[PDB]
Amino acid sequence: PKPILYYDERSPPVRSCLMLIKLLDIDVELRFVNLFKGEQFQKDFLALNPQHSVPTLVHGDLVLTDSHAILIHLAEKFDEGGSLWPQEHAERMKVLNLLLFECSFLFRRASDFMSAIVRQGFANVDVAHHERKLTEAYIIMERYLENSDFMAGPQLTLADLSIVTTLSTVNLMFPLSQFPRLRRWFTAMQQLDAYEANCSGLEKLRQTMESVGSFQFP
Amino acid sequence: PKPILYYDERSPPVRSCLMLIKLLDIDVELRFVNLFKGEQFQKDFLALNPQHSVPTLVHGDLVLTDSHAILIHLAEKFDEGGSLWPQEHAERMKVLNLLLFECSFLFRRASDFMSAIVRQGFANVDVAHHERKLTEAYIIMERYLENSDFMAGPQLTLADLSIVTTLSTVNLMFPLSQFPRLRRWFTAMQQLDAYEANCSGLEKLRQTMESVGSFQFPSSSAVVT
Repeated sequence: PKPILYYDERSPPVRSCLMLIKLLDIDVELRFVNLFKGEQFQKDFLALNPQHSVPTLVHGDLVLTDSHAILIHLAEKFDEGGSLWPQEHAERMKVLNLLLFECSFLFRRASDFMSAIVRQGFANVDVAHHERKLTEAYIIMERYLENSDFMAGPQLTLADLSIVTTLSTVNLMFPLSQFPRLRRWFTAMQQLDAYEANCSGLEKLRQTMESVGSFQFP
Repeated sequence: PKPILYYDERSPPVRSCLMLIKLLDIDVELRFVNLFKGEQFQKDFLALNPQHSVPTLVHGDLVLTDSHAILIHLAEKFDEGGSLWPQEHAERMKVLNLLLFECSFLFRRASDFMSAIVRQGFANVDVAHHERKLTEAYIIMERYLENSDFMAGPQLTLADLSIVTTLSTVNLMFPLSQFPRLRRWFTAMQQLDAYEANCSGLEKLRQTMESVGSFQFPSSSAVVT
C-alpha cells in the first residue's frame, strides 16, 4: 500500500515532509487533520497516534509520529543511494545531528513562541524573551553554515528540508538581516522547485496566527 | 581513536549514553561539564557545541551534540548487527520513532518542569500544570507498553535506554501507581546490570534540584526495586 500522510500544512514539520514528497515524486495519500479544530484529539486519531501530532505517516503496518522519522523513512524507501540521506556513516550522522537540532532546539523554541501567542494572545507574550531564544538559534545555524553551503555539508540533505520550514515560520516574526550566511542559504532554499510545497502552508499559518493571536506579523 | 563523552550525569540523556556504554563495554574517555555551575558556556566548549548541551560526543572527527544521535552512532559501531538498533527497516524505524518521542515529548516536558523549578523556585512553579503534561506522557508510554513488552517491541532497544533515564527523572516527582505496564517495565529495566549507570546521576540530580529549588521530592513517588 502507498503511504498515508495525516497532515495540516500550517505545521512546519508537515511542510518538511511535503517538500520531500515533492522532491522525490512520492505517491502519497494525504488526509487532512485540522489542528486548530482539535481534530488531532478525535478518538480514532488518538488511537493511531497518542501524541496527537502531525505529520503522522501510515505506511503498511508502520506508523510514524515524528517528521524526522518520516523524512528518514521516505528517503530510505524512495531514494536509496541518494544524497539527501547520505550512505556514508559519518555524513549520515551529521545529518542526524542537525535533524535533532531542529527537533530539540529550533522547533522547540518556535513552538514555545507560537503556542504562547495562541494561549495568551500576542499582546501578552513576552516577545523580547522569545526573540532572544530564537535569535540564539539563528546564531547557531549561522555557525553551522560557516564551512558549508548547506546545513549538513556541501549538498542538500534532509536536515535542510526540516530546518527551512520552521525557519520560514520564525522568519514571519524575526527577520534574518543580521545573519548573512543564514539569509543566503534561506534565499537559495526558496529557489528549489520543491520549496513550492512550503508556500501554501506558511501563508495559512500566518493568517491563522494573526487571527487567533489578534495581531499582525511585521 | 577512542570516543570522548562530555557529560554531566545529572542529565537523563547523559545517563542514557552511560547505560549503552556499560551495556556494550565501550571504552570511552569521560570529560565532566558541570551544567549547574555553567561550565557549558565556557569558550572552548561553546566552540565545540554552540547548543551548550551534554551529552556531546567526539569520536575521531565526528562531533555529535544530541543523545539520540550518540546512541545510534555507538550502536552502529559497537553493536553491529545487534538488536538494540535493529537491522530490519520497520523495526529500526519503530526504535527511531520512540527516540524522537523521548526528545520531542517526554524530555521536552520533563525539561520544562525542571527548568521552571530552577528558574522560579519550586514554590512558584505551577506544579499542577506540569503534573498534567507529564501524566500525559505516562499515559502514552503505558499505551506503548500495552501493545509491546519493551518500548519499541519484544526486545530491549535504544528506545528503552533513552526513555528510562528521563522516566526515572520524572518519577522522582510523579508516582506510577496508576500505570501497571510502566511499573512492570521500569522494574525490569532496574534489574538490568546497565541500569547501574543511571542510579548515581539520578540521585545527584535529586540532591541538586532539591537544593536549587528549595523543596523536597516526595520520597514515596520514586519506584525502587
